[PDB]
Amino acid sequence: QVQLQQWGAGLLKPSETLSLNCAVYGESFSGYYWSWIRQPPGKGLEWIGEINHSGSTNYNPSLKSRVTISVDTSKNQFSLKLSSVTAADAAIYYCARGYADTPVFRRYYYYGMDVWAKGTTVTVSSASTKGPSVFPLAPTAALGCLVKDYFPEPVTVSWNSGALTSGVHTFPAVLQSSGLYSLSSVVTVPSSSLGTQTYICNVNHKPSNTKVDKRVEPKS
Amino acid sequence: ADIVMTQSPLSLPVTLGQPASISCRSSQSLVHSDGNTYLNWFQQRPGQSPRRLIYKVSDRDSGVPDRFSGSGSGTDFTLKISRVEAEDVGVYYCMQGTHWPPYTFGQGTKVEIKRTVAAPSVFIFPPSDEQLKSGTASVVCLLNNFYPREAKVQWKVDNALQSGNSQESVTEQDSKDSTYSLSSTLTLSKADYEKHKVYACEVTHQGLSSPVTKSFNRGEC
Repeated sequence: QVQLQQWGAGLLKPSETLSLNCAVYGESFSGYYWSWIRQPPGKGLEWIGEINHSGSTNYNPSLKSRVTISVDTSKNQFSLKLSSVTAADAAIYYCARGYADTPVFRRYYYYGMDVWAKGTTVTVSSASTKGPSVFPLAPTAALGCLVKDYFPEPVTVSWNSGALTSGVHTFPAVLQSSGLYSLSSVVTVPSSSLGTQTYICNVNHKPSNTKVDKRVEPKS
Repeated sequence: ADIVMTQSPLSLPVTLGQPASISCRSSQSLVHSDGNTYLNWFQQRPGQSPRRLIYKVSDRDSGVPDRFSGSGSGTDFTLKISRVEAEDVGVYYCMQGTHWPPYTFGQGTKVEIKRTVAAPSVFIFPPSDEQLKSGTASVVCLLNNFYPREAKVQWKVDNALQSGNSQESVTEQDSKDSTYSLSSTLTLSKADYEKHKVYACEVTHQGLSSPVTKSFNRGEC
């Protein structure tokens, strides 16, 4: 069974060149095309291009001017470069084994986008790393924590150091116009316990070494 | 020009143990000159890569459960699940490999669990004093554990309808109760925030006979 291993930098800034690579293990490097495909946030799949061991290529016409796909047969590896990136290029990128590269094998052999690597999430932004601010959402009652203005993903949120899990909803981050992310984590709790139970959200943002515990209680 | 692949429906509520089917239509014939019809079906889960399930219309990939089957011809195709299991939720794509470059995909069909209608519990949260003294106000409206997913949230500030200044986020369907939750965030400058009194979040949902409203008055509790 063909396995694919994928690596490359997923965080970059506008105008820079995206550079991803994949390595093939488990079967021959010959006989099929090796391809790149992407998936923009909350949208479908877009085939980018392909190459085979002999270096013949096919490219998506909408991207041909900015895409270069290359191969290195001695290591059984192939690569993608996408220049002048912009926000529109933001997506999860996958390398994948395509179709057989000759007509007779293409007609009878099962190959065709049947093996996929793990995806690399690509973000294209001018933003610099910034830890989040954590604000309370004061109070079946509901309460939570607003985790605002951080970069890049991800943050993690727990409640009472993991001891509270039931009824927790931690929402997907939205990317704000400032280019920074924001999210809320909420939990529903019995109103009768509000005065005798302590609720703390634990917020971690690794790139900025941010570790915040914010206690959330009723106001005045 | 690209071959346009059109899937329907966009979202399919399914019932465990019952059949499901989804449609894929191409803008022109997928019959290749070599006689094959290169139409593939994929399943994708959140956080995971696409997994090919069916190829050349009806060939089933190795290790793929036989409750999946593919059929159709020319420009009209169908993926069928004979008896839906919980792990079959996710997004399904079709893909044509007859005309290239480029290969092209459908825009996906979301498969989710059907359940009885459930109205959202609605909560509104005023900005914190901490946030306010930093020059910005975030007002948050929460819709908790509702179904179906469709819901409308409108912000009214002193009865003036807002638009362009809020953002929503929605959780994945709950694995245990099959509901969704939703948060809507209204963002205002501290200045604009203090120019008004009544902050209200109005929720429309199938489970609510009439729109439910939650509000607060700035500076009062």
